[PDB]
Amino acid sequence: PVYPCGICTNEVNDDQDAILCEASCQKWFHRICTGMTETAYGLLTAEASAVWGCDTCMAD
Amino acid sequence: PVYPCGICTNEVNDDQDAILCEASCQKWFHRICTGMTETAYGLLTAEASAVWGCDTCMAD
Ligand SMILES: [Zn+2]
Ligand SMILES: [Zn+2]
Ligand SMILES: [Zn+2]
Ligand SMILES: [Zn+2]
Repeated sequence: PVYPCGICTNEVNDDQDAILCEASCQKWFHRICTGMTETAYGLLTAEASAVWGCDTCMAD
Repeated sequence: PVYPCGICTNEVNDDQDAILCEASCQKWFHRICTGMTETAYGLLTAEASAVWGCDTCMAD
């Protein structure tokens, strides 16, 4: 079970909407599990100079 | 008290779209100077999970 999603623990494939948490942990998340819209997601992933952090890393 | 835009050296004021580099240095940049679009700008300021880094910090 290779890149486990941080929220749901199931594997993240390339043909799923996935984001890396560059804020710290370096875990991937299914976009769906994080609750983030396709509209936020596609834009984040189109701006290279933008980077994201998960709910847990932004909490500390 | 002056905030020079890390690209153009001119002050960043309140009536101007601006963005802080939290990857690293922590200078303010006018949105216009970065060549960042308004939609990316709205996402980045809206979403607290999304942080921005300038070309110099992202570069190295
Ligand atoms: Zn998931
Ligand atoms: Zn994280
Ligand atoms: Zn400027
Ligand atoms: Zn910077």
